[PDB]
Amino acid sequence: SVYPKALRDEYIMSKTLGSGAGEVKLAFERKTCKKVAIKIISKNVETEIEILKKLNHPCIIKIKNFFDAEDYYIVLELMEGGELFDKVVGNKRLKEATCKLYFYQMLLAVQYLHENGIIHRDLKPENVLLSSQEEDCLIKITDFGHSKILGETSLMRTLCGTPTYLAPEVLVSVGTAGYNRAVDCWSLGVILFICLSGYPPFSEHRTQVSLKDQITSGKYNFIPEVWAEVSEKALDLVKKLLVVDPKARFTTEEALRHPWLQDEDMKRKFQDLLSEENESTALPQ
Amino acid sequence: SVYPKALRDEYIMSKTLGSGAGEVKLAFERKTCKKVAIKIISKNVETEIEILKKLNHPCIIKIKNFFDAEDYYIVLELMEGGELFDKVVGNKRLKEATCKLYFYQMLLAVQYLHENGIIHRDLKPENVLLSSQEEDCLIKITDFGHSKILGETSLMRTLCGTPTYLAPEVLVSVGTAGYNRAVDCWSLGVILFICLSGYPPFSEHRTQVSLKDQITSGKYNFIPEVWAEVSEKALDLVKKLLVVDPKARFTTEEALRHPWLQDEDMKRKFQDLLSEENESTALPQ
Ligand SMILES: C/C(=N\NC(=N)N)c1ccc(NC(=O)c2cc3cccc([N+](=O)[O-])c3[nH]2)cc1
Ligand SMILES: C/C(=N\NC(=N)N)c1ccc(NC(=O)c2cc3cccc([N+](=O)[O-])c3[nH]2)cc1
Ligand SMILES: [Mg+2]
Ligand SMILES: [Mg+2]
Repeated sequence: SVYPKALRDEYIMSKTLGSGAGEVKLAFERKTCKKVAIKIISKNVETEIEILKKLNHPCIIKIKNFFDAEDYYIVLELMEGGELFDKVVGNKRLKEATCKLYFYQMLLAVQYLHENGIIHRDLKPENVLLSSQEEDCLIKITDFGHSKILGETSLMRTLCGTPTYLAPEVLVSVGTAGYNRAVDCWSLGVILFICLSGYPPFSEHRTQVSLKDQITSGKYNFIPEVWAEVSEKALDLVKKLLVVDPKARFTTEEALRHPWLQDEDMKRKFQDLLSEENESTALPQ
Repeated sequence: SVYPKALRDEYIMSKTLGSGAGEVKLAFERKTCKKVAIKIISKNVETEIEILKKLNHPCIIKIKNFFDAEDYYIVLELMEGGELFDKVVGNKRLKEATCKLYFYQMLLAVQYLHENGIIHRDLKPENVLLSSQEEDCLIKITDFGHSKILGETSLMRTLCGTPTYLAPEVLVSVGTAGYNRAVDCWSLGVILFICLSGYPPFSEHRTQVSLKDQITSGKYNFIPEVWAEVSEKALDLVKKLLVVDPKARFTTEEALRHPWLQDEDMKRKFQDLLSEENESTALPQ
């Protein structure tokens, strides 16, 4: 095949940066001669695009352009650090400090999603991009292919009338409705676990308990020797996110107020990284 | 206000037949001089229309025309018998035979919906229309405003991968997923109860138990004197439909195989009514 003409008109395509199940290419925008990343999706991408066009957060990827052709082409800012996945694969592990910097940003991103009525639903190291190859860098969450937009539910509409003809299971669902965002907090819990320890909390490696039973019981694989070097505060947060009951699970707000994230140096590094990214116009006064 | 010009072009509007929360008018189609009903909905109606345009069953209302103007206008076949509601209101009750004829048709309709991946979600006497003012008549289910189209779920897509990062509540939901159609079977249960007895199974009339607790416990209001005259087979079916566990609840197939509906005279009256409705072209042989 060839790249679509409208893409070629605006961009020169270059080397592969990565591969999804999917592919990411380096490209140069002709107008500016600056590097961009182009995600190719083989044929609800257009509504993922609409979601991402309306979100404005430094820790969420921004769409620069979009082409709907033989395949989809999504142009975004280059994230030269690549995926978080590559930093944690093969039992590699990040310093606890670097974990905290990254995780803080993930929480800010996800908090902003949930405030804006969006649930991501596929948070994982593959979908966290690093702005640079330096350890202290900005991260951005990507891939909104599984995301969902919260709004008025069928349930809410049902509850407006009298339940003369309404099934008991609908009434029972009221106790737990409206906590779908908590699935993101679980995933974040799993991400943090992996970042701090270099291994997954739930996996079929050297165990006879099924992955499903591990997850539904909440019984993560704790190896103390790996964790000895990790703070108690870090592990405490992990434990409040990997809570099986979604109504009891920490929200992003609760996580951000956790002792582990009350870290003024970390928050300085983040603010410094932000201003560094920014290329501001002159301002009055 | 005035009726839209495109409606006026094709139809002469006449008297009110009824009122929703909503209104139904008598109209005459100019081309044929024949009577039609026009439902007015003050401003997902257009997709309700698309659902009803693709369904083809004698016990489901057919759309003849549609106008999307200041309000929505939906043209359909006249159902001169009106709503089932009016036959059961004020503790009026139908002969058990008439209940069976009507209910059989409701089951056929709902069975056809569920076969076609549609759940109605608002089955009630108000949404059952009678073709004539005779007791032995055809019925049609109407009002697909709350309906939902079944198809590949997010759940199914989630289960295709590995649940490394997946929340326990999603895995727990697998046990009960795919039974949303059972809400229609519950409602049918409530409709049948009302038809046979002339009173609602669950209501706040002369009780201290909340409507919600009545429904979730499945503890319907049984008044034996009202029921003495009703068969045991009729009440048995009622009980298999008003089953609180949606996985145990009778499906439309199970209901149709129930002893109460193994009634050859009833099924003859229905077939006779069908052929009577029909105005067939000549056929080879
Ligand atoms: C929106 C989206 N996917 N949406 C979807 N699959 N439905 C999406 C998914 C992944 C990305 N990934 C990248 O931009 C991305 C991956 C990568 C790896 C090494 C190096 C770079 N880089 O930019 O230098 C990379 N960028 C970008 C967008
Ligand atoms: C599709 C629909 N509603 N959809 C919605 N509200 N979202 C809908 C709702 C109700 C009806 N009702 C009738 O056609 C209808 C009600 C009625 C009462 C006395 C007499 C007649 N009649 O036709 O002689 C009646 N027809 C027809 C359509
Ligand atoms: Mg994905
Ligand atoms: Mg309705």
